[PDB]
Amino acid sequence: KPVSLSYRCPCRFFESHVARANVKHLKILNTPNCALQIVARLKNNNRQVCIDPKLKWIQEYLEKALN
Repeated sequence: KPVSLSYRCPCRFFESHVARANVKHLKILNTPNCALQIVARLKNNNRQVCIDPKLKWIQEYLEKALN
């Protein structure tokens, strides 16, 4: 419908600087054309952002959340 932005990955920019502290909630988007893009919602900013999978606090979360 558009051109190359819809079914593809929904995340574009990742806020690795984020930290579980200022993070309000966590969410994920199950896409086929892409992988599991973990989304989120920051507090200090009060907005939704894509968190990095290699984060220090998310590495523990993804560890228990995955397995």
